[PDB]
Amino acid sequence: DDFVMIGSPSEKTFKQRRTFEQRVEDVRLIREQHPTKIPVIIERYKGEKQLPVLDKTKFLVPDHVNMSELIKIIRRRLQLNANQAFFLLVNGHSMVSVSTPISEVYESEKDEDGFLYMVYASQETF
Repeated sequence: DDFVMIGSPSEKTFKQRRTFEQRVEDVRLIREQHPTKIPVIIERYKGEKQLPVLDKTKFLVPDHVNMSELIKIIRRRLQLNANQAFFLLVNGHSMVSVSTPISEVYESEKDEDGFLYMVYASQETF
């Protein structure tokens, strides 16, 4: 007689929402108009327990920007505590020791579909 835990429907991902073709078609299209901006997908880990949702999912990041400038920008967008724990993984990698600009990461690390995919969470292991 205290608190009941409503189960998420499912916490539905971007690919879950968009089709593989719509995606290659957003990617191509958007990088037609924005050839300096990297098309990126940023999501909250499915088990995430501390950090809120980001308000959007898709982002363009100017290709000169380095990864570590990206983290700062996410903590700001999320309005985070300076003392709150926040990691950002890409193909299983914490991006916090990372020097290169997004463009360098984007060609090497991008999905089949075109987007660069990254996940954030208050931990680095799962």
